Amino acid sequence: DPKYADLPGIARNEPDVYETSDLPQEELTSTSVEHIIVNPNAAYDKFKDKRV
Amino acid sequence: IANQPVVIDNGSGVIKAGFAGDQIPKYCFPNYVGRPKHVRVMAGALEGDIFIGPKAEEHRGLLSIRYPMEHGIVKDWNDMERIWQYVYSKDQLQTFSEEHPVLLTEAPLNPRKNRERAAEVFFETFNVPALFISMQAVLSLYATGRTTGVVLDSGDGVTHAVPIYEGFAMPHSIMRIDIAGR
Ligand SMILES: Nc1ncnc2c1ncn2[C@@H]1O[C@H](COP(=O)(O)OP(=O)(O)O)[C@@H](O)[C@H]1O
Repeated sequence: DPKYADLPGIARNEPDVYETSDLPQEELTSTSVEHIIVNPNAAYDKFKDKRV
Repeated sequence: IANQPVVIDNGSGVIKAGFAGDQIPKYCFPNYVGRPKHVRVMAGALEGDIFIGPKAEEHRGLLSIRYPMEHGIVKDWNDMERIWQYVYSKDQLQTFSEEHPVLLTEAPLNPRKNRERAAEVFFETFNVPALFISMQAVLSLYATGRTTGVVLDSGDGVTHAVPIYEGFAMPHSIMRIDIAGR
């Protein structure tokens, strides 16, 4: 802005930025699989005792 | 000794064991030695690995099973002792040698060496105070109640015709062959 006033070869009424418009897995449930979860803390403390 | 006497049904293919009064041997599992076949890696893999019984029949394809009672004669003596310890264990006897009386059975035409070695076990490793090594054919006569009978066993590595007289066979008229279904 002050430099815009300084030099003569400077145009005015310039919205310098012009942008466009702006607006705003499934097989874990598969029937044939025997999908298992673990809770590793429990089984870990369980098998943890296996001093092998 | 004032305890229930142990009865040892020395079956060639299927060995058995039990006590007095009963009609079926208290604990039954055949005669074999199931050595392992792999190497433990995961914590959960059992140890000792020369397993008998549930683990044997269970993991047949994982245990190199062998047979000590070859020709009706045990060859894995020490291992058979441990199989008796397996019987002595919580599984079958839950007791000691020194506690219960024991009764060993035998086939005809047996070498003395086997009987001697067995006695070494029975009174040195095991320490039974009431024990004797009996026969098997006369025991089948006790079962039948007969007197002058011919007993024909049918095992895996033993076959003998025992012409008995009142439970006392002629120890000469008896024939014995050490081969069967094996
Ligand atoms: N139902 C059956 N049919 C045919 N053979 C059998 C049967 N049951 C057991 N056997 C045979 O009998 C054997 C059992 O050995 P066993 O008779 O205990 O030795 P022993 O004659 O010293 O008692 C097995 O090895 C098997 O081959």
